[PDB]
Amino acid sequence: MSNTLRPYLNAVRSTLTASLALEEFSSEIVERQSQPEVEVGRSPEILLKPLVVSRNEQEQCLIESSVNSVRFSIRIKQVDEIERILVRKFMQFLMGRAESFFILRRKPVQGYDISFLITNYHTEEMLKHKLVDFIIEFMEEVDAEISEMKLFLNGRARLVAETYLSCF
Amino acid sequence: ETTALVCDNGSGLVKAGFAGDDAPRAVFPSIVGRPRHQGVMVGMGQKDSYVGDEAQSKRGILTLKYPIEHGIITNWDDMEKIWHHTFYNELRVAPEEHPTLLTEAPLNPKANREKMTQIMFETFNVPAMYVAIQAVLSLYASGRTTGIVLDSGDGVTHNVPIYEGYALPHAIMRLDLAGRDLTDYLMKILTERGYSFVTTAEREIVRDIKEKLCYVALDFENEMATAASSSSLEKSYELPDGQVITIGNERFRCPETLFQPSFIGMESAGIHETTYNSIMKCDIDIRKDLYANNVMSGGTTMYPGIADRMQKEITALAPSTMKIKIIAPPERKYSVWIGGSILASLSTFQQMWITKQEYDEAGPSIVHRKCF
Amino acid sequence: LMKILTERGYSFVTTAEREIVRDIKEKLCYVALDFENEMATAASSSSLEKSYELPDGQVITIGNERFRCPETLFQPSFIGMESAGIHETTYNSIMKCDIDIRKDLYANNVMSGGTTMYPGIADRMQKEITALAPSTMKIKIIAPPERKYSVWIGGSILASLSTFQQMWITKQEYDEAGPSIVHRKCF
Amino acid sequence: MLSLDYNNIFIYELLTERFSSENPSSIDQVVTDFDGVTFHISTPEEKTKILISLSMKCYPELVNYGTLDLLKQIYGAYVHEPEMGYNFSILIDLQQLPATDEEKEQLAMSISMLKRNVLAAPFHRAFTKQAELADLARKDPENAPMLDKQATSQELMAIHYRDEETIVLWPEHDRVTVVFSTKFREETDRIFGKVFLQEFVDARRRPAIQTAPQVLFSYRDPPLEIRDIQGIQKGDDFGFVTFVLFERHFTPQNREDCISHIQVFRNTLHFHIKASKAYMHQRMRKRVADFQKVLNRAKPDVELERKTATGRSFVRA
Ligand SMILES: Nc1ncnc2c1ncn2[C@@H]1O[C@H](COP(=O)(O)OP(=O)(O)O)[C@@H](O)[C@H]1O
Ligand SMILES: [Mg+2]
Repeated sequence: MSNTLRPYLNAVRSTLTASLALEEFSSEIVERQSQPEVEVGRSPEILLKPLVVSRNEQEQCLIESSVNSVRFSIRIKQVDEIERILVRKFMQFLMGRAESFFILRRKPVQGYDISFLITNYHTEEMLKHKLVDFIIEFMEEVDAEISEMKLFLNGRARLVAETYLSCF
Repeated sequence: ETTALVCDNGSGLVKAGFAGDDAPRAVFPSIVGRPRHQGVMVGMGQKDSYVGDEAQSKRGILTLKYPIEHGIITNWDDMEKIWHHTFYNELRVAPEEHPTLLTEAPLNPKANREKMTQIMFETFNVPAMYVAIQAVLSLYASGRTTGIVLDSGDGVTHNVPIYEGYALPHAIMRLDLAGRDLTDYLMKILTERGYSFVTTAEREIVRDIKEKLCYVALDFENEMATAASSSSLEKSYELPDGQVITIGNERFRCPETLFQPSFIGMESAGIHETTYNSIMKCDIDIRKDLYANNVMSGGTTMYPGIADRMQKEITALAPSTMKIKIIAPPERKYSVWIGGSILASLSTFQQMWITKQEYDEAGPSIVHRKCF
Repeated sequence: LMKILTERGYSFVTTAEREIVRDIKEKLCYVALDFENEMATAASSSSLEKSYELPDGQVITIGNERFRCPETLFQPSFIGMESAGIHETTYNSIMKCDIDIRKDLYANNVMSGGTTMYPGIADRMQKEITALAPSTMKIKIIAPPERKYSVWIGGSILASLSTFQQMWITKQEYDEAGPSIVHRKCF
Repeated sequence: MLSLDYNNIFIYELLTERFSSENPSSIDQVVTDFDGVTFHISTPEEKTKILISLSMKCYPELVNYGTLDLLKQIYGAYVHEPEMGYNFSILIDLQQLPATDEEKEQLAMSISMLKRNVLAAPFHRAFTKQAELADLARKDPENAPMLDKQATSQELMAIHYRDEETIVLWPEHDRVTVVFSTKFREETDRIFGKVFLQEFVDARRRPAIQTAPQVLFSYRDPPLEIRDIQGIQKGDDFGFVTFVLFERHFTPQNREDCISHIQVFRNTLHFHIKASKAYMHQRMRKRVADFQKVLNRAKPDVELERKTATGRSFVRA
C-alpha cells in the first residue's frame, strides 16, 4: 500500500494535479457543440503531449490531457495468472457501473485495464482536490483487494474439499 | 535488494519487521475474531472480521479464535488473514518485492512447514523465503555458539542443545505445556475464590492478570506455608468492569505448573527435569559446557525469579563438581526476532535462500531438504 | 518410532502412548530390503501406507515410517548413537574370532529374541553379511519361528538335562561364601 | 447446494408422477446427464408402457467388465432388449407395479439411479476380489507379498468414461486403491482446478479428518503401477488423484454410499469451481460498492425537495 509506494504514488499525484487545469471549450469543427477533446483528437493545437508514469515494467500511468478533458489509464500488477483473472473480472465490474462514478470509462484503452476520463464538468461542479485522493486510494486498495480475494479463493477451496471428503 | 522481511509468527504473539533493525515495527496478538450479534445500527462500516489489535480492542462484542494451537497452525484461513494483515495493514510493503524469513518450532509436523512454504510462494508470491528454528535464532541473538536453549512461549516449550556450530537433533526435547495452558490453569484456580471467567474476553483478562501479577517462588512448600499466614502476600487487580479482585497463593501456584506438570493432570517432567534429561542425552564431553550455558528465551520466561529457581533445581540435579550458570537477557522476549534479523543480515546467508525459480522446479518438498 | 511419528502429525507422550506405539510397531513395522530403493518406492507411496486402528477409534496412516524405524538397527546413526549396525557388528565379532572356525560360524547364524521378528530381517541381514564377507564361502541364517521364546526353550533343555543336577547351587553351598559364591562357578 | 445429487432428478420426478397418476400420457423426451451420459424416455407401444434407454460411450468396456449380470440381478425381470442407438433399455408397464407405496417409491429411485447402478460393476468386482485376497492372506500371513503383486499385475482394472478422465482400480489383501486421471480444459477451469486440487490434497492431512481414505496426488508423473497401462499419457497436463480405500471404508454397511461418492467426485469438483466463480462475482461487486462509497466524496451537499415515491413531489409546495 503506502510505506511502499511513496515515489510512484507521489509522482502520479503531482502529474494528475498539474494536468487538471481544464477549461470550457467548444468544438472547432462542429458548431454549437462541445466534446471531450482528448477522446476525439481532431484539433492537435489544444492537445498537450501524452505523459507516462511508471514504477516497474508492469505498472504504467498514461496521462493524456487536453483543453477540457483528461484521460488517465493505469496498469496494475498481475504477478501470477490468478491475479490476472481476478484483476480482469474485478476491473470489469468496476467499469460496469461507471454511471454512478462520473470519472470512469465503460471500456479501457487497449493494453490497459482501466481508463478514467475527467471531463470539464466534473471539475466544474465536483470539487477536484479529492478526485486525485480517490485515484491514489484506489491504486493501492486494488492490489489489497486482489490479495484478499485470492485468500478467499484458497479458503473456500479448503472448505469445499473438507466438506466433500469428510462424508465418506 | 535493500532489506529483507522477517516475521515471527508465534502462537500467541507475532513479531514482524525488517532485517537488521533492533525494534519490532509491528507486534499484535495473533487473534482473529468474528462478531456474535445483530447490529441494528445503520452504517458503522460493518467489517466481517477484525484481526490483531482491532480485535483486541473490540473484544467486547467479538469471539476470538487463535489460529495457531500448540505451535501447529489449525486455521489456515486465519493464518492467511494474519499474514495479509502483517503484509498490508501494518508493515504495508508489497510481498512480491521482499524476501521473507519465517520461524517454526522444532518437531512440528512436516505438513505445517510444507503448507506454509507453499502459501508464501504461491498466494503471496514472495521472491524468496526461509524457515528457521527458534533455538538457533536464540543463539544467534545471544552471540553465543554453544549452549542448550530453553524456549518457552505461548504455544510450546522446547529444548535444543547446540554445541559449537553443531546441533544434536536426537537430544531435542519438546514439551506441550506453555503460556496458554498456564492461563487456562489460572482461570481454573481463580474459580475457587469466587471469580469466574468464561468467555474469550475473560480469557484475555486472565492473561493480563498473569502478565501483571504472576511470579515464580523459590521453595514451593515454604511459600505455601508463608501464604497460610496470608498477611503480606496478597495483591489486588482492577478489572475493566471496575470491580477489584484479590489474588493469593494462586498468584505463584500457576507458574509452578511448569516445574510440576501434574498440576494440570499431565504425566511429564518439569521444565528443569526435561532440560537435565536433554543435556544428559548428549555426549559426555559437551555436558561440561552445556551446563555453563543455559539460555532462557521466549515470553513465558519473563516471570520474576524463574531463572533463580531453575538454576537452583538444575544445580541440585547436576553433580556439584561442575558449576551451573543460567543466562537471560532483559530483552529475551524478542530474542527469537533478534537472532532471525542477525541471520537474515549476513552475507554468507545470501546463498541459503530458496528462490521462486528454485521452488517451482522441485515442488514444496524442497523446504525439507534445504531449510532443515 | 515415537520420534518419527510426530512429523506425520500424530502426538504420543505418555506411557500409555508408549504401549500404543509398541503395539503399532508390533503390527505394522517391517524391514526394507534396500533402503534407497524402498525410499524411492515410498516417494510414490501407492502401496506402502497401512492404516492402524487406534483404541480411540481414530485411524492413523504411516508410510515410510513403517520401515524407517527398523533400519536403526542397521544404521544406528539415525538416533545419534555412534556405532556400527548389527550386521557389521556380527562381521567384526566373527573376524576377531580365531580363524579356524570362522567358516563354521559363517554357516551357523542363529536368530533369537523378540526384536528379530521383523518380517524379512533374515533376508536383508543375510544379503548384507554376504556382501561384507568374502564370496568364497557360503553363509546361511537360521530363523526358527519359535525364536520368541528360544531362550526359555534352551533353559528348559538345560534344566531337564541328566547331568545338570550337579551344576546347581545348594542353599548350604551358597551359605559359605555368601553372595559371591555364584561368580566362581556360574559362568 | 454443497453435495451433487446421486441420480437423475428428472427421471425420479417423472416416474413418481406417472406412478401416482391415474391417466397416463404419451411422452418422448431425451435427457442428458453429467459426463456425456444420455437418457431417452419414450412410450412407443402402449400409453401405459414406458421405455427408458441409457447411452454411454464406454459401455462395451463395462460389458467386458461383467456388468450385464449385475444389471440383471439388480433389475430383475424388467430387462428388455436394447433399443436402437442406446446401450441398456428397460420397459415398465404400470399394471404390474407393487400396490404398496414404498415399493413404488424405491423402484422409482432405483430406476432413476441407473447411472451409478451400471457404473458400479468394477467397484463390486474389486470388492469381491479384495474379500478373496483377504481370506487367502488370512489363511497364511507368509503368502502375502507375491499374491499382492500378482493382483496388482493381473487384476489391474481400468476404464475411460471421458476422453480426459480415467479410473484405474485394483484390489489387494487389505485395500482397493483407485487412481483418477483428472485434467481440465477451458483454461480458466484448469486455473481454478489447480488451487482446488491442492487444497483437496491438504484436507486429508489435517488430523481433523484422518478417518477419510488416504489421498495421493502428484501431477507430471503417474504412480508406479500405471505408467505401463495404456491410455495414461506421460504427464502431459494430467493430474493424478489417488484414493486408498482400506477395509473400514467399504464395510458391508457403507459400500453403496462410498461407491456413489467416489463416482460423483469429479462432477462435484467441477460444479464447485463454478460456485467459486459465482462467489467471486458476488464479493467483488459487494465491495466495489465500498469503492463507490469511497468515491462519493467530492460532491457538495445539495437538497432535493420531496421526491416522495414513484412520482415527482406530488404537490406544488
Ligand atoms: N512479563 C510476562 N510475564 C508473564 N507472562 C508473559 C510475560 N510476557 C509474555 N508472557 C506470556 O508469554 C506469551 C508470549 O508468547 P510468545 O513468546 O510471543 O510466543 P512465540 O514465542 O511463539 O512468539 C504470552 O501469551 C503471555 O501469556
Ligand atoms: Mg515462539
